[PDB]
Amino acid sequence: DIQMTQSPATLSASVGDRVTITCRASQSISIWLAWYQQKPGEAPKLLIYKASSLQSGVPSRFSGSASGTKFSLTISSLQPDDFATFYCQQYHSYPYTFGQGTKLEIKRTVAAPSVFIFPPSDEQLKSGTASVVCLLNNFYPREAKVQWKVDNALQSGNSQESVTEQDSKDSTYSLSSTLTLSKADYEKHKVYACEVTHQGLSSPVTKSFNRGEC
Amino acid sequence: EIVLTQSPGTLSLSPGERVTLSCRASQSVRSMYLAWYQQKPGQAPRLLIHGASIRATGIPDRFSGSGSGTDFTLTISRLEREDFAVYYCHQYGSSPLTFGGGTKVESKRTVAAPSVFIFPPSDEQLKSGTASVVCLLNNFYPREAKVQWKVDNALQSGNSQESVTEQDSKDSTYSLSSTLTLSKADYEKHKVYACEVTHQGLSSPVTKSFNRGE
Amino acid sequence: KKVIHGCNFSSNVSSKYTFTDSLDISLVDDSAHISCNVHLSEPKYNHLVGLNCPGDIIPDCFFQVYQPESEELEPSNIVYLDSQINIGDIEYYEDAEGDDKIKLFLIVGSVPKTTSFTCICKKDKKSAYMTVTIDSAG
Amino acid sequence: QLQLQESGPGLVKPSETLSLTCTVSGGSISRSPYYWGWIRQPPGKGLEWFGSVYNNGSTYYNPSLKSRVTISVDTSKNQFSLKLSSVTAADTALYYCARHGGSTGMKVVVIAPPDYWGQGTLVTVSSASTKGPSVFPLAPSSKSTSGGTAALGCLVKDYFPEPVTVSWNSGALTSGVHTFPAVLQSSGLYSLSSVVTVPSSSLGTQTYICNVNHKPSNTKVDKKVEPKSC
Amino acid sequence: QVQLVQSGAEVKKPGASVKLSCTASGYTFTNFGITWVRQAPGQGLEWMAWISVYSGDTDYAQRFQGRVTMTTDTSTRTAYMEMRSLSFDDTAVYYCVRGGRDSPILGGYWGQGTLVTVSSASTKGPSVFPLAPSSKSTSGGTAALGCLVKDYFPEPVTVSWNSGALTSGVHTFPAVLQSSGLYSLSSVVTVPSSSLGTQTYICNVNHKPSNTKVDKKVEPK
Ligand SMILES: *[C@@H]1O[C@H](CO)[C@@H](O)[C@H](O)[C@H]1NC(C)=O
Repeated sequence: DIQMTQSPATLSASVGDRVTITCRASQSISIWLAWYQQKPGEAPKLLIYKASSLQSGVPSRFSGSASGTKFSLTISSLQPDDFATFYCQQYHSYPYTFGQGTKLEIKRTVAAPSVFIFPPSDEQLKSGTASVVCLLNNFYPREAKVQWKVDNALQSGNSQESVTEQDSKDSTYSLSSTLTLSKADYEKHKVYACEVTHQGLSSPVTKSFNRGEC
Repeated sequence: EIVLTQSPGTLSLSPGERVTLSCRASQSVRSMYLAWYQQKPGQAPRLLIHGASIRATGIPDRFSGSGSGTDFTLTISRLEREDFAVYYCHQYGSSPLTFGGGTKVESKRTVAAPSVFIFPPSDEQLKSGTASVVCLLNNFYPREAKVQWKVDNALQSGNSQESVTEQDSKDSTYSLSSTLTLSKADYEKHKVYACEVTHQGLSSPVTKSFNRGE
Repeated sequence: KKVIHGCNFSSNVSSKYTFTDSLDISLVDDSAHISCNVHLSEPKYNHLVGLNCPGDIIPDCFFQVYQPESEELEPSNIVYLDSQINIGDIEYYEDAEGDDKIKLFLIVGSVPKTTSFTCICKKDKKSAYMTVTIDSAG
Repeated sequence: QLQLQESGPGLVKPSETLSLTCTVSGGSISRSPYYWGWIRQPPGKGLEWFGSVYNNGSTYYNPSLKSRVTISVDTSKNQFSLKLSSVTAADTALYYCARHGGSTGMKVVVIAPPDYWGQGTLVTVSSASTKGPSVFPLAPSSKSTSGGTAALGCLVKDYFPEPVTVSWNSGALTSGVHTFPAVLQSSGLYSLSSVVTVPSSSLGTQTYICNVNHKPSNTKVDKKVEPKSC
Repeated sequence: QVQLVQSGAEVKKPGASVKLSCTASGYTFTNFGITWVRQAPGQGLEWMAWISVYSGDTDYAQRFQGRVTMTTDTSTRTAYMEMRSLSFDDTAVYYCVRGGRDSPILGGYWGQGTLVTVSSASTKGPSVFPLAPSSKSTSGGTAALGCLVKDYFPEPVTVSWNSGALTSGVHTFPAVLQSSGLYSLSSVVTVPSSSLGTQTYICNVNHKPSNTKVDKKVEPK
């Protein structure tokens, strides 16, 4: 098999930067090298074929070049919607082989999260369960600490977090933290508090509610 | 012999603009045996196109070649700053092998008149028996400029040499240095040493002069 | 119809020739490339070898062809077909049927050493390679 | 206007055979000189080529798959299929069908990179059973409001396997939507949320409905999210 | 990776001979030719000669017939070009390119080039004279000053200012060849007129062919 060595594994750069991704093959693949861009939730999209020809509709800031066995993909000035994982692939011979991928991260300015809280729905309580959702919206950088307090008692082991990929327009993240209790435990407490620490906040903030008030 | 004529000798544009270079042969080139080369100062030529339209290996998409018979064209769809260079066409269909005279693709900016400075010879050089008078044209555009030396309002000829810098990568200007070399006896004989400069930025030819000893 | 041992990359079958190998280059997109490979293996030959291309032919086949190499084919890969097969009596033929360009040669007798050569059919942004290998006896 | 569309179940038990079909439209397989292949992407990892089939029925397999891959083509239905035998948890992956070329060394062959891809289908290898999700509203309120902006959403809880799809107002509302990666709960069931930020002034005039589809369970839920006046 | 590496720069007296070498790697040397192209200073590209390593056939541009000859050593994959009776218009950069096996062709596999300089001069360090800032070298709020690096051989000289601390506004000009055969070069810098009485300016001139290092202070008036 022909092995494809793609470099680097991750790439961090700001908007307007020039970025270069390289791919080296373990033997001659001629110029039959493709570059793919895979945005979140999408199939890989063909950008460049024969090492240097742009697919129809690909922006001019994308370009490819070769050097026998060493291939390059260059974005001349990064844009936010360039966020994706990039893959090289030789299509010279079977089996097709892909590079390991380059995950492109967009650096940008700090942005505090918008912090919102959602009590459990009444319909969920009927089924016997209570989920409380804390939302951190459109922040940067990714590092954020979200804790739960119930009647001023710090929670552990009953919450789960999930974070989106960088937004294609403003390169921010969003995070959701879900605190899950039984209906019985939920109705024994009043104050449900989401505690949020983020570099964009001048002080750690509390978003909370009293059960049943709204 | 197949004479290749490239016109014009100099093309001036800004990044992002389309470049179209021409190469005309004195007779048809056999079987589109025509190549295009790029050369930057101090480097070997780089093959861009062969067979009139085949992009060479590792050359970005934005370069394309076309034409047949006596008329060939190299196109750069969106010029990038690294593309400013001299471009040669070349035919290999008939012996002897021939090259075009070259077209310089150059960075275009607003017209800038030269700053003109004159330096009389140094006391240390005069002790050696020679006098070199230096006149400097600094940071002008375009490159076309004419320098005339006048000694006591007598136009000099055959006793001066000049040299021009490559285009500055930051401000796209040029600078020119012109040395007038006289014997010391001839330097003491005369009084007014004048450097007359003609440039598109100057409405009238400008003279910078000094009196020997003042 | 004359039998041409070679590659037909056009959309029409010739009223004069029939080609052993065929791939309509109009059926593939710009990101595609065609590789068409012909192998002659006889003690002595009496064969028409050629190409049917709806575009440009690179190089000046079959007067000149590319000597194959593990590198991208380049001007310095151009050779005379005479020197590549190393027999002196090669007849060359050319024809045209519409925008289809037909180039042929005739090889008669034995070949001293097994050799291969490539010719390119370029149609706009697409390219098709014809590679012929001709065996020596044995 | 060539289009590739994968189909096949999202859940398979270990040691069973994974089966998927790709339906081609906008062109005919039997008239094409291309090859019809399968590529997979296990969650969070790279791309691996499984194999391909020509319209004659000739097949080409990645030897690293150790004959576990079988590919078929049906030109009368414009379909081609993938069978992967004795799956393990390592075969949980996103599977793509694609059009591409052949291999250098073939006599007369198109050499081309995968250009038309299917959307990808997720197959999960597990002994657990399918379960449809419950959809709960995340109602907007003063506690989800900032300036003239209000956040709302839907909580999609307790389903298996992945994935679910969430749209808002049948696709008419896309700006400001955040559908978070699912999290595997302690129960072995997944849970996620999808939220959207909208003008506060619109809460009394514009209806907001999340459309939740869980294909493995054949469940479709539309949940209107009712704003709270508090 | 096809690669041609050429021999180093040469300085030769008029009437002498020079033998240029071009060493190949990354391909079968004996399956191709070698094509020679020359570029006179500031001029265009000129085809010069061709040799087939496969057959030993050659071709020369009519201007160089008889005066230029070629040969190879296949065990070291080196092609040679010998020029007899060098004159001053043989000063140029000479490039080797991988060529066609059967006829004169070249492509994109170029050597880095070999500069041949034909000169009756001998190695000599430069004299460094100041280009002192005066009222005749002011253009508004800025002043020009420099160093005249005169009468050296061969190329190159390097010039810095304040040991590299002063880079902005520096123009070091290409050298010109005087009738004497010695080179002379100018290096200037524009600085604020505000700094003339207060800031010191030194050019650092280095001519490594003669191991001449000269630091020259340039003061006003
Ligand atoms: C189609 O199948 C035949 C076998 O019946 C095979 O010989 C031929 O090469 C195949 N066509 C291709 C690979 O294009």
